[PDB]
Amino acid sequence: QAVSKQQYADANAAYLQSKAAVEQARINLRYTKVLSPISGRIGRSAVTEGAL
Amino acid sequence: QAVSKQQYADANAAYLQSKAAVEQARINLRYTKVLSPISGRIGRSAVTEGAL
Repeated sequence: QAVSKQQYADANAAYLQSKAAVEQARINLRYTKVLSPISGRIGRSAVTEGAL
Repeated sequence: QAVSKQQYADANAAYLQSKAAVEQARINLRYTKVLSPISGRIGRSAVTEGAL
């Protein structure tokens, strides 16, 4: 009873939001490493080194 | 659980303080009417109207 159910709610609420954000952050970081969709023969690269 | 035991405590706390104050207020007010302790021949009022 040291704290209202509301407070604990708001708390666990933010906690979930965070846990969410981190997972999304993790995924984007991982993608800074583009990978090969399939096995095959790759050709000319349309994008150049250092392009946007 | 809508509110902490602490809050309800502080609440009921003030409530008691109030109830206390009122009772004391009541008593002082009551004492403003100076009544005679007994019946009989009273004498000179060794105190004049307006005097503290």
